[PDB]
Amino acid sequence: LTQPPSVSAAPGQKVTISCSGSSSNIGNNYVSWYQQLPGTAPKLLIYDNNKRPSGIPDRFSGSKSGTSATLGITGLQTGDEADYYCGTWDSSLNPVFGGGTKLEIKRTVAAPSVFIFPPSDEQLKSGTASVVCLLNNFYPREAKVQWKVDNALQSGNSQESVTEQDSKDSTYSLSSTLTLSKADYEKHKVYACEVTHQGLSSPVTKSFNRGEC
Amino acid sequence: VQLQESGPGLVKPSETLSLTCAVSGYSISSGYYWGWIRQPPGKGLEWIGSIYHSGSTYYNPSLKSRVTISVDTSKNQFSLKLSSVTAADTAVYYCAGLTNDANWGQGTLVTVSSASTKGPSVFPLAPSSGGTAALGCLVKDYFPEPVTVSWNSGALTSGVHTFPAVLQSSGLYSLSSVVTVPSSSLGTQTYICNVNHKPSNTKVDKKVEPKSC
Repeated sequence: LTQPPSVSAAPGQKVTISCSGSSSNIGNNYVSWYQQLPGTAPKLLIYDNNKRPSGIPDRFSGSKSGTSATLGITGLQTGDEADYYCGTWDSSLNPVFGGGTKLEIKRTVAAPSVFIFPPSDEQLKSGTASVVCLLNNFYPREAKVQWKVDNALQSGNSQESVTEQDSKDSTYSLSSTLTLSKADYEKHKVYACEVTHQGLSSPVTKSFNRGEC
Repeated sequence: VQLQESGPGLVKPSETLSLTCAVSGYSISSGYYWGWIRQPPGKGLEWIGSIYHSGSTYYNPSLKSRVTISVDTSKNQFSLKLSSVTAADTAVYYCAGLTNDANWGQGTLVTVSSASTKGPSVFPLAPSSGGTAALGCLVKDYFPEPVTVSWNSGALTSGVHTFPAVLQSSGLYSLSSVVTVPSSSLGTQTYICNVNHKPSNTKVDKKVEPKSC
């Protein structure tokens, strides 16, 4: 069972997600479809190729043709962002699943709001300094964070992670953490995060001087 | 009807993974089939095995020599044992069962690793510096995943972003959780992050207060 890694469209539009199998799985057997919102279990949308369980709205539909099956989603809304899986039974009548398709809602561009956080005194006392730069509610996902410490570009000592699209406004957020030892943190004054994003006419920098807070 | 997995979050290589699925709101004896499916982080769904009302079991042939599924009618639960585990068995494990539409549990992450459990330290991301302020908690140096973070005991959900954890070069995870709130609230509204690292039985309620700058 193969499905594409991702699909995307604007709110109010339709997408289809196709599941390509073989004569001995989809070709002989019923197909089910599942929605997996981030952090939750798969939820059944369609069973027996085209049947909707109670409480699934008719924005979702399924069909099967030969060795392939297709889920349609009309009226796309914020909160449809999820991983969508097809499931069927194999030649042994055992469950098998497709690899998942991630649905992205194509909303309008939104520049991030940027915040910088010095390490807490509590953490410093323990010997480490985490400096955090937050990029809040932006779209699309592409964004670049550059750390500078007294104008020295930091390369390799930061890690970042990004949320899934938000269930209320379809944006992303990103958190970047710069790690220094306590002794190194106390060697420098100016800690700066510079953010590049299509929504910003030029890069935005948030910075603090060590010891002013 | 509620299904809930339970079991250790960490198993050592070569040892046996044991999970249980507590069924509530429904008599375990009445269920048509019960089964287990797993999902490696970032990957798709893999069926493990099923058991029918009769006691007859069917297992994934690639796992069959290591899998045991059984039901205890008296505890109203069913179980999964997977022997000789390796890092390949790190996954979220889901129990499911049919009572047309299977009930799924919420899943439980099992990490197979020779590293040991370590509880987090919780540090504030204190607000400071457009009428909006950002604040949060840094949940640092824990193993294995996951941690859960709520705000104000669940009363504060709007504007919260809890980021994917990052695996640090130390072998330990770090996670940040942030929220944006009205700047005018910072003097009067208490903000507490509720952190719960179940693998280490570590629960922390941390007040996040504005720093003095």
